[PDB]
Amino acid sequence: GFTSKDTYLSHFNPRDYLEKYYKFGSAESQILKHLLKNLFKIFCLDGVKGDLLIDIGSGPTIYQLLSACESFKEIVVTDYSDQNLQELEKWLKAAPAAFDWSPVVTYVCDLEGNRVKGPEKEEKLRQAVKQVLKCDVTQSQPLGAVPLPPADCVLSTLCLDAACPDLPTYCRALRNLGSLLKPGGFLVIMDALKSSYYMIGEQKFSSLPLGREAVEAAVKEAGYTIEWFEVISQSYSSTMANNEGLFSLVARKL
Ligand SMILES: Nc1ncnc2c1ncn2[C@@H]1O[C@H](CSCC[C@H](N)C(=O)O)[C@@H](O)[C@H]1O
Ligand SMILES: COc1ccnc(C)c1C
Repeated sequence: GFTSKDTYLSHFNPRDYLEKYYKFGSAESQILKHLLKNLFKIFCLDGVKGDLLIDIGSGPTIYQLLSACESFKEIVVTDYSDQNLQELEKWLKAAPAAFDWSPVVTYVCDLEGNRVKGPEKEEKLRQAVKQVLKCDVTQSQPLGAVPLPPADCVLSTLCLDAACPDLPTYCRALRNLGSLLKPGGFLVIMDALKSSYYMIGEQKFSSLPLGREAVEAAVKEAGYTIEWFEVISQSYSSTMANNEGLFSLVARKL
């Protein structure tokens, strides 16, 4: 009764996803602002830094990397959908058909103290991303045959509830992400709470409807220790998703 993974290869329209959720002209923009403030706190204020960050289930978005590129020498972006990776690559290569992230980039520049302007921030992110890879969080080796050094941080925004059909798969996906992380490395997860679907126009996608207690229990079961955990009450618009807020957490792998 859950969206098959192959649906993401064919029916997840990357440009329509960006238009619906990330235009930043709403509930969607309020959630985006909150995610950006937390990402800034984690990568710029807290000590989350290193040589390598792997972003899991990036989709076609780059908002979740704008503060991270200040703290990591390399960022690897990954997703199950090759269409999503191609949309990412249009932005990375600064193609005229790429999505316009400038209002979001400006917002992050403002949060960070106006030390830099938009073009410098975007160039820093483009220089940080060297690999754009296929991933499947449900597999013991999420990156398949591709080898990577153990990462200093694994980040995943709005991916795991969409990717995992049940709670045992969710806990296994957290272990599988841990196989990419060095001992003591950081796990940063942000996702919807209690959502059983989300929409991209008329296309429905399933989501696993977890509450905060089940998320925390799955992270401890998967072998991490949690440093902080935040719940926000703001939910998406009713035409988009049936969540009851969102969570953000930072944990370390044992
Ligand atoms: N098994 C799986 N492994 C990895 N990614 C998966 C997956 N199943 C779905 N996904 C990806 O999960 C993403 C959900 S949308 C989230 C996109 C982006 N990180 C954001 O913050 O908006 C999609 O890009 C989809 O392709
Ligand atoms: C589970 O809900 C989601 C999953 C992925 N992306 C978005 C934008 C939503 C609302």
